[PDB]
Amino acid sequence: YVEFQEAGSCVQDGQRYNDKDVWKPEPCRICVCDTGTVLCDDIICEDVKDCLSPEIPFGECCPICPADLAAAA
Repeated sequence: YVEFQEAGSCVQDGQRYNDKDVWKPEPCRICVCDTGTVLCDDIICEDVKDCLSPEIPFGECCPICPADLAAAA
């Protein structure tokens, strides 16, 4: 109930993959069976640090603010 762990293998569309194994279902989103759990995280590409707020330009694979447009001193 409170997020329990069971079995290592991960079923992805009916495919048995390893935990340490990593599969990329989407070029904008990556998935991995970390700790036997399929943890999907957004695709964060290189960029600045301080910045302001994350924003995806039109349609990319990095829903963050890049380091080029609107840069600080």
